[PDB]
Amino acid sequence: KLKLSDWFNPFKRPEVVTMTKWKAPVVWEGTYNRAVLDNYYAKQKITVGLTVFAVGRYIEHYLEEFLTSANKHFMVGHPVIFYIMVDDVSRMPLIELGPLRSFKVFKIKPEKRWQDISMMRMKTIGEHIVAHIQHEVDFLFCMDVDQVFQDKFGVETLGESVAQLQAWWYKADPNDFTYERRKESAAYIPFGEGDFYYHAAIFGGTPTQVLNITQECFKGILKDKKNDIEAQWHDESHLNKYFLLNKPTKILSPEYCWDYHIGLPADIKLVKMSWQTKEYNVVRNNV
Ligand SMILES: O=c1ccn([C@@H]2O[C@H](COP(=O)(O)OP(=O)(O)O)[C@@H](O)[C@H]2O)c(=O)[nH]1
Ligand SMILES: OC[C@H]1O[C@@H](O[C@H]2[C@H](O)[C@@H](O)[C@H](O)O[C@@H]2CO)[C@H](O)[C@@H](O)[C@H]1O
Ligand SMILES: [Mn+2]
Repeated sequence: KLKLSDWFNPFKRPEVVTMTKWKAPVVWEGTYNRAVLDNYYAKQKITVGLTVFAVGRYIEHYLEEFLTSANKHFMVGHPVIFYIMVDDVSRMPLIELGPLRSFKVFKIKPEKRWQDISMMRMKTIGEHIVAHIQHEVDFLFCMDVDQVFQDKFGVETLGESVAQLQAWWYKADPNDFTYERRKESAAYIPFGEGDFYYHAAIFGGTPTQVLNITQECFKGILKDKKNDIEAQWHDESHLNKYFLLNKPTKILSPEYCWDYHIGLPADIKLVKMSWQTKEYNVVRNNV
């Protein structure tokens, strides 16, 4: 009972892509009416869930910062449930959560190669969606732990299936995108194809859609393994292959996952989430 024109105005940001050829909106600062959305949603008594993994030193290095900022900026004004996946619960920080925030922690198995830790998330999120998340929330977001919220990340980002535009390529042409280019991988995307380059650090939608996103990405990750090949950018490559075949119903602008190392060009008006500086030497133990 909600139409796009009710809360989305592409004309507010005329200098940037605000609509896809499949009529899906790309939410940029200034184009959305959060107040109209907060009311509409408050009446449906929606609950928004957020999953975040932290295995190894990713725990001590980023979990607290992520959770403290999520608590303060994520879906404010609505019930939110944080789903924390760690390999060692003893090192999990218990920050104080505010109104309408609550959480739960699960201990998971730590995979050997950081590449599998990142890729296994797909299998695990799905298991939890079927087991419980599908019964506790209306929309779900799955994010990387190595980032922090800088401002309101609200209901204007909700949708069937939501994708995030990676900050370094939102202006590049598809043939410049770092898609997997080997036809031997399930993630393969031929030159001449592609809409955008999606970032794996943020994606979401209804539990059902996210269940399908992850199941499909994991089938793809498993297949490559049987074929002795590994996607160039792992799950992101698979995710991009997936969002190609199944266009997202909503796309978030780089303002929702920005990397300050790029600086801050005219297009990024109000950063809502920023990348943590990479510390691979400390947080990773391989390759
Ligand atoms: O040893 C590891 C490798 C990855 N991750 C998780 O997987 C996500 C994606 O990985 P990473 O941050 O290494 O990806 P990048 O954005 O740097 O490609 C991270 O945010 C973490 O939540 C983790 O917990 N432990
Ligand atoms: O290629 C996808 C890959 O990008 C990494 O970020 C790169 C960026 O692509 C590159 O153009 C720039 O020069 O350096 C960045 C590294 O700081 C992401 O970190 C990775 O997660 C993928 O999204
Ligand atoms: Mn990351």
